[PDB]
Amino acid sequence: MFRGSLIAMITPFINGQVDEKALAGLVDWQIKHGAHGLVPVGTTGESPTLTEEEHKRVVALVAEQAQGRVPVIAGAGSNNPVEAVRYAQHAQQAGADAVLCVAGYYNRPSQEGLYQHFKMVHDAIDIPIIVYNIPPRAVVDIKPETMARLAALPRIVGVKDATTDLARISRERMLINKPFSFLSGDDMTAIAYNASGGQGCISVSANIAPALYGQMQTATLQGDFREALRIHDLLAPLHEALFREPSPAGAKYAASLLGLCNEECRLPIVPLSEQTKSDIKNIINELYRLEHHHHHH
Amino acid sequence: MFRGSLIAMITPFINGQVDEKALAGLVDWQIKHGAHGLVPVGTTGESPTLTEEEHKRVVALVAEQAQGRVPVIAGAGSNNPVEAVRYAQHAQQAGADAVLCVAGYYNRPSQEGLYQHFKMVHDAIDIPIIVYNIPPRAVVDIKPETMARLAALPRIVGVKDATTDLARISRERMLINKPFSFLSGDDMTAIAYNASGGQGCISVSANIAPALYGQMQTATLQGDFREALRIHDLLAPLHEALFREPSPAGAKYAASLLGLCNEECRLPIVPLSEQTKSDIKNIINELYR
Amino acid sequence: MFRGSLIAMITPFINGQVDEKALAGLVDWQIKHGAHGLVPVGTTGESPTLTEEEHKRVVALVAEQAQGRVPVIAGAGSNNPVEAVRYAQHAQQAGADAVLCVAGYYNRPSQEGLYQHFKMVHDAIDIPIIVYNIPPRAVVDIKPETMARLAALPRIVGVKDATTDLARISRERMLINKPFSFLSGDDMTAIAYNASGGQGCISVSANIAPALYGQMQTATLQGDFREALRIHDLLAPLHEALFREPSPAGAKYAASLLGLCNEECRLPIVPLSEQTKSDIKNIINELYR
Amino acid sequence: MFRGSLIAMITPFINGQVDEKALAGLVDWQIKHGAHGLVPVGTTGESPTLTEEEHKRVVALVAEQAQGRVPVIAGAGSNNPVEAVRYAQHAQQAGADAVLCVAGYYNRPSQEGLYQHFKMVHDAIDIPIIVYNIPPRAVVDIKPETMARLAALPRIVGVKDATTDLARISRERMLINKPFSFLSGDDMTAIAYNASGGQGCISVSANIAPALYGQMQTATLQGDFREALRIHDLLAPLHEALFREPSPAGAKYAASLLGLCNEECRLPIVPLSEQTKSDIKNIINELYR
Ligand SMILES: [Mg+2]
Repeated sequence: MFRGSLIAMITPFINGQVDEKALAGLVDWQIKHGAHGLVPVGTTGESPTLTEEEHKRVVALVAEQAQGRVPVIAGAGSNNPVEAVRYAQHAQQAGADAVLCVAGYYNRPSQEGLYQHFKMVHDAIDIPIIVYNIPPRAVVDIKPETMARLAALPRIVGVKDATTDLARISRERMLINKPFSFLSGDDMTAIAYNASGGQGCISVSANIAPALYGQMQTATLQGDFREALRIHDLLAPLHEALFREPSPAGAKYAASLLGLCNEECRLPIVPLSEQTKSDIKNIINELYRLEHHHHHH
Repeated sequence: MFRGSLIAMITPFINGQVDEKALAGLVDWQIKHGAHGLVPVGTTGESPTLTEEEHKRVVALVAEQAQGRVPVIAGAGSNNPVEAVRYAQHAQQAGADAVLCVAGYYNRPSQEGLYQHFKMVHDAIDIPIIVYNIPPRAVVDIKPETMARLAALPRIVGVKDATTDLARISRERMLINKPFSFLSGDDMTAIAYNASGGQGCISVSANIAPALYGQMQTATLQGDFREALRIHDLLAPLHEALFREPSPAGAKYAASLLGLCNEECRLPIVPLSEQTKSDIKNIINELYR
Repeated sequence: MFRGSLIAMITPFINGQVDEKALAGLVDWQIKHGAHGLVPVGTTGESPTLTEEEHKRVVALVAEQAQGRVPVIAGAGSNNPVEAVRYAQHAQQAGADAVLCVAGYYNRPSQEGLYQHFKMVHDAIDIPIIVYNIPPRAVVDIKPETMARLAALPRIVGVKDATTDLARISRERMLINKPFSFLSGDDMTAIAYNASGGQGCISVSANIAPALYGQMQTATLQGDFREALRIHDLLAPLHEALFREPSPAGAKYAASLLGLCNEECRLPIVPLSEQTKSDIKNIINELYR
Repeated sequence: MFRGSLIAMITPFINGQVDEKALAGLVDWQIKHGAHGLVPVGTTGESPTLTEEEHKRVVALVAEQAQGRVPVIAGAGSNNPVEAVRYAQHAQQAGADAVLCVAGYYNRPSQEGLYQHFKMVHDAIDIPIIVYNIPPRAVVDIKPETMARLAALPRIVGVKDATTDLARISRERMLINKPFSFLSGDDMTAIAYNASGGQGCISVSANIAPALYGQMQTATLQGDFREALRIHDLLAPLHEALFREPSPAGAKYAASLLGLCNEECRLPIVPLSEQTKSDIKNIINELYR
C-alpha cells in the first residue's frame, strides 16, 4: 500500500512558531525532488514538543499542500491511546491517507497493553495504520506474535521497523499471512531491510537527499541491488553526519543549508557543534559537486 | 529533607475519572500508617495517561489533604520542558515542597539537552528539584558528569536513581561536593542503595506496606542494617509480585484489596492475570496477619 | 577468496569420541550436495570441548577428505593467541587453505589486545585468515577501525561477521580498500548481509540443507534477491528449529535423521527436547521432500 | 563458610614464565597485610593464558605457601567441563580448600547444560565449589532457579556473583534455604552486596590494598556500615583506576609499584597508557602515606 522513499518530515520553526511558509515550500520541494510519500509529525518532526494544536495544524498543512500527489501518513504517536485517538481522528479529518502509531514509551506496557492501544486507535478511525516498532527509543518491543495479532485487524496495514534487528522482518513474515507494508525505520540498513522483504523506508535522510534516496528505494523495489548499494555508499557519510548528534538537529541544520528553513529545533534538541555543522556542509557541497559534474541534458 | 520512605503514589480511578474521594482517603491512610513523604503523579501515578488538568488536580488534592504533615514531591515529568515548567509552577502554587522531574524519554536528547531541560525547569520555579534518572524506561541516562553539572545549580537537590546500577551512586558521590538527596528508584535494592550512601527511596511498595517500609528505611538511616535486612526479607515477595506484570497494575490491585481504591488502571496498563492477583492476595494476607 | 555457501561443519561423535567415519562421510556428502567451502572446528564443530589434539586431527581429516574440491577454512579460535598460533600452524601443515580466528572471549581485551592477537597469528603462518567477529558469544567486538588495521595486514583476507548488526558491513567497507571476503556469520540475515556487500555465509543450516542453501547464496551472487528470498522462506522453519535450543544440538540431530551421524554432542550441549526433535523431523520430511 | 576479603590473585611473570619467587612473596605479603582468603588462577590470575601445567603449579605453590593460614579457593574455570574436572581434581590433590568455577562462556549452553557442567565437577571431587556467575564476561547467566537447583547438591556451597545486578542476591536468597556463601564479584558494589545478605567479596582491589579492603569487609560483617562506607570512599578511586583498561593490566602495574612483581601481563592483556599509570601511581602514593 505504502512503498518506497517516505520522508519523516522535519518541522520548520521561525520566531518560536511553526514556519508555515517554509513547511509549504518543503512539501513542494520534497515532492518535486522525488518523495514517494510524506510522514509529518513523527519524532523527526518534533512531535514531542509540538502543542496538540501545532501537531494538527502541521498535518493539515502538509495534507493540503501535497494535493494528493503522494500519500501523506500522519504521525499519531502517544503513550496514551486516548491522545493517539485524537491525533488519528484529526488526521483523517484533515485528509491524511494513513497514520503512523508508536505506543508504550516510558509507561512500558505489556504486549496485551500494546495490542489494546492499537486496537483503540484502529476502531476509532477509517484510515489505515502503520504501527511503529522502535525499542531503541520506546524500550517496549511489539513482538512478532503481537504483530501477527495486529495484522488480523483489517486496517493495520504495515510496520515501521526501527528495531535494527534484521532478523525481525523474517520472524514477522513467518507469522503474518496477509500482504503487509514492511517499512524500514533505519536509513543505514534500508537496503538490507528491502532485500529481506521490505518495501520502503520512512527516512530521515530523504529530507535532505530526496532524489538520491528515491532512486535508491526504486532500485531495491526493481530488484537492482547493485545500483541500490552504489547509491547507499554515496549517502553513507551523510547518514553518519545527520545522526552523529541527536536527530533532528542534523536534518534541520542540513535543510537550512539548502535554504529550506531555519536550523532551530526545540529543547531538548540542541544546536549542533561547529565540527558537526562543518562535516554536514562539506558532505552536502560534495554531493552537489558530483551531481553538477554528472548531469547533462 | 528529602529522606526515608517516600511513596510513589498510585492515582485511583472511578468510572473513567480521578477518584477524588479515594485519593483523599489514600493520603490520610498512607500518612497514618507511616509515609515519610508523598510523591503524586509520577510514573506509578499514571502521569502519562492523565490529562494536564488531571495531573494538576491530583497534585493539588494530595498537597491539600497532606496538610504539610509530610513532604510532598510533585511529579513534573515530561519529554517537553515547556510542559514540565507548567507542572512545576502549578506544584509550587499548590504547596508542593519539591518536584520530581524525568526528561528526554522517546526524543532521546544529548547530555546537553538533558541539562538544558532541567535548567529551564529550575529557573522557572522557587522550589527544589529531584532529577529522575531512569534509563530502563527513558533510554537516556543522566551521566555522572552531567549530574555534577546539575548539582552546581542551587535548586537541583537530589536524584531518584532508577538505573538499577548500584555503582552509579559511587560515581556520582565522587563528583558532587554539596549535600545531595540520593534516593533509590528501585524497591528491591533499596537497602543496597542506602548502604552505598543513599538516604531513602521513592517507593512503589510503600503504597501497600507503608508501616514496614518506613521501619526499614528508618533502620538504614539509623545504621541498623541487620534490622533493615530483616524487614527487606519480609517485603521481598511483595516487591516481586508488584512488578511481575507492568506496574502500576500490581500496586493498584493490592490497594483495592486493602479497600483503598478500585483496581482499575488506564490503557496501556491492563488487568492482572488471576495468578498474579492470587499471589498478591496471599502476600497481603501474610503481611496484614 | 571465499564466496557463497560455506559450511560451519558439525563434528560427529560416537561414545563421546570423534566419529572419523561419519566425519569423512559428511565431508563427501556436503561437497556432493553443494558446499562451496568447509569450515571445521568452529563452535558449531564444538571447538570448545575438543582437546587441542582432537581439534588438529579433525582439521587434518577434513582437509585430506576434501581433496581440494572446495576450500577448507580451519577454525583456529582461542582467547589465548599462543594457543591460536598452534592451531593455525597445524592447520597449515595439514593442508587447510585458510583459518577462521575468534579472539578475546572471556578475558575481554582492548582493541589493541585484539589487534596484537590477530597479528601474532598472522605473522606465524603463510596461509590467510578470516577474522571472526562475534560479540554475542565473545562480548568483545572488533570495531571498524580495528578491522581496517587488520585488513592492512597482507594475509588477513576477510571477516565472518556474526555481530547481527547489519550497519556494520557498511562501516567496514568504507575503510577497506582491497579484495576482502565479507561473509555473514548469521543464517537468518544472510540475504540482508549479501545485499549490503557480503559475498557469502559461513552457515550452520547449510550442514543440513547444503543444496538449497547453495542455491540461495548463488541467487544473491546473481543479483536475484527475489529468488534468494523465496528460498529463504522455504528454509525459515528449519533455521528456527535448528536454533531453538543451543546449537549445535539441533544440527547434530537433523544430520542424524539424514543417516549421516549420531545425534550426540558433548556437554554443556545437551540432548534436545522431544518437541524440538519432532519439529525438526517434520521439517526434514517437508524438505526431503 | 567463606567470608570477607578473598583476593582474586594476580599471577606474576618474569622472562615469560611464572615468577615463583614473586608469587611466594605475594602470598606472604597479602596474608601479612590482611587477606581473609586467596583465590589463585581465576581470570585476574590470567587463567586463560596459563598452560595447564602453569595453572596447576600456581595453585600448588599458593596452597603450599599459605600453609593453611587462610582458605585457598582455586580457579577451576572452563567452558569444557572435562577440563574443569582436571583443574578441580588437581586443586584438591594440591591442598586447595575449594574451587571457583565459571562455565559456558563462548559455547553459550542452556541452563540444563550449565547444571550438568557443575554436577560433573561436583561429582568428580570431594572439596566444595563456589559457582562463578559472570554474564558480563561469559554471556550465560546462571538464573536463580538454576542456582537453587545447584544448591540442592551437597558440595555446591556458594556463589561469586559478578552480575552487578544487586537484585540478584535477593532473588537467590528467596530460593535458597541452606547455609550458602554469597560472595560479591564486583569491588565497586561490595558494600551494597553485603548489606543485601552477602558475606564477602572475591576482590581484585584487595591485591593492592589488602589491609583497607579487609577492614572494610570486617566492618560490613560486624554491621558497621558507616565505617565500611568510609573505607569504600577511600578505595573508590583505586577501584576506578584498576578497571579503566582491561584487567588485570591495572592490578599488575599497581603491584609492581609496591615492589611485589613485574608489571607484565600476557596478550591479549596489554601495557597501560602513561595516563593510567600516572593515575595509579598517584592513588598508591595517597593510600600508602
Ligand atoms: Mg538482476
